[PDB]
Amino acid sequence: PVDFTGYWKMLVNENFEEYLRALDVNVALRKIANLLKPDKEIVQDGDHMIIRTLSTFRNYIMDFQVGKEFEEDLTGIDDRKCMTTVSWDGDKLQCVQKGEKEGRGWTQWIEGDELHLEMRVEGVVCKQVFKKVQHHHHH
Ligand SMILES: COc1ccc(S(=O)(=O)N2CCC(O)(CO)CC2)c2c1CCCC2
Repeated sequence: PVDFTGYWKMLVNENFEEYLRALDVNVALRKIANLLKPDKEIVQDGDHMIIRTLSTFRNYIMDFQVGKEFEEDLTGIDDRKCMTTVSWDGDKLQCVQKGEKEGRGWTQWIEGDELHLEMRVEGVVCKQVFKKVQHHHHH
């Protein structure tokens, strides 16, 4: 069984500017966000999953029950809210974010020491890869 618990450091962030543009993030804020290399701190506790995206600019925290649709507040990302469901798809974790934007969601999986995160909106695809790490720092 797949367990995402751990601390993960960003290695690559591919096509993030177009993903942000598709979310209508303003130009000045895209400049800031494109420089960020956030960590992921994940705790999988039964079906309760916490995914913290940690950066020097701000943190974005997801805290949900797998399988249960919830109102996700993305105010700090693109000023939207979505009805979001995160579910298992075999060994992958799928997120569908229903809202104003078509085809918004993400897929997360592990390969070896890598956390893979593919983020999608309106036919744009952004791919991030993080490496599992062990030196922890307070947040
Ligand atoms: C404008 O500032 C942002 C825009 C997008 C992202 S982000 O795309 O890395 N981010 C994590 C993945 C997801 O949760 C997927 O829905 C969206 C939010 C983030 C920020 C600022 C701080 C942390 C991350």
